[PDB]
Amino acid sequence: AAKYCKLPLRIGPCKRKIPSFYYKWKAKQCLPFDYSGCGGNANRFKTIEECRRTCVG
Repeated sequence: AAKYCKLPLRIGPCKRKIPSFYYKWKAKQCLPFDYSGCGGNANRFKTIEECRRTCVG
C-alpha cells in the first residue's frame, strides 16, 4: 500500500488507449484498463504484479 494507491480510475482526458493496470481502492484490487497518456496519476502499472506488489502485500 502507498498513498497514491487511493487515486481513482484516472484514464486521463486524452484520446489514446494504452493497456495498463491500476488499483481500484474503491474495490480494493488491481484491475486492467486503457490509459490515455495525458493527465493520469501514479496509480498506473504495465503489469498486475507491480500494482499488486505495490498496493497488496
